Amino acid sequence: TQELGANFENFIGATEGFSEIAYQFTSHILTLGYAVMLAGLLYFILTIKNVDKKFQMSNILSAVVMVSAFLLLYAQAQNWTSSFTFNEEVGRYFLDPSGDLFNNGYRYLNWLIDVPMLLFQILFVVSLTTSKFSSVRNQFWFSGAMMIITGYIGQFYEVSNLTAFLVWGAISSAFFFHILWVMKKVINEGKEGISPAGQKILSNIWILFLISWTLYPGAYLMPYLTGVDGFLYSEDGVMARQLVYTIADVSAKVIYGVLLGNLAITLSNK
Ligand SMILES: *C/C=C(C)/C=C/C=C(C)/C=C/C1=C(C)CCCC1(C)C
Ligand code: NA
Repeated sequence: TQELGANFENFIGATEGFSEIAYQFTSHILTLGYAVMLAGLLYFILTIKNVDKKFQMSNILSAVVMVSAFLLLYAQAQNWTSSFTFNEEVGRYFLDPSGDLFNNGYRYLNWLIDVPMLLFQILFVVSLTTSKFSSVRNQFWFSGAMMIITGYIGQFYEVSNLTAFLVWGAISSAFFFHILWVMKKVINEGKEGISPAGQKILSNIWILFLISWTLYPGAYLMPYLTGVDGFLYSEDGVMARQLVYTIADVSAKVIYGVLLGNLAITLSNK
């Protein structure tokens, strides 16, 4: 009974350990993660004036998302490098008992904060038609919260009880699907009576949103996408997971933000 190695990162780090390659790669990707968020922060601050007053709440929410993301992805970065330490004897990086162990808490918290704000911010750029601001807002915020919370629970049982890991994953996925359903409704109403240039950008937003957000359940499941014998159940699934999460974060926060800025600007022409 391995006791030291909560989550799969730890488990691997206690038993098999991490190649130089895996350790350093994961380090660097996480660093890139928070690097980009800091660049994002400056971008959204610096360009706030490029959109009409009435859209600026979207730029604001982007900046604030960037602040949270910088701070917590930085935390996550340092958490990674501190949780694992080199052993000359075996020539790999192993879970360090004198460190704090790898904690998903940082990222998941980032999600809890950022998800409501990301979902909200589009509603300051598009107009609804038949739907009510408050209804969409409440739907987003609730489902957003539930999705992240259920997932956070699930994540605990990842080593100890896969069956629960997945059932919580599934529950979370149900909330995810509702968010997709609502966001699609929003984008369609947002398209009504704007210029075709604006409808084009909204189309791209939908696709970015759909893809980027779907990366998350991917990275969650990543280590088990090959069986318990198979190839991803390894420091490789760890590498993959942290790569996909990072890609997702950048796309769903920074790029999403950029596109909305671009949408606002076209609405700022007709
Ligand atoms: C900026 C961060 C964002 C937009 C995070 C989004 C996170 C999710 C959409 C997570 C979704 C999950 C599932 C749908 C199933 C597995 C558990 C989660 C939380 C990873
Ligand atoms: Na170390």
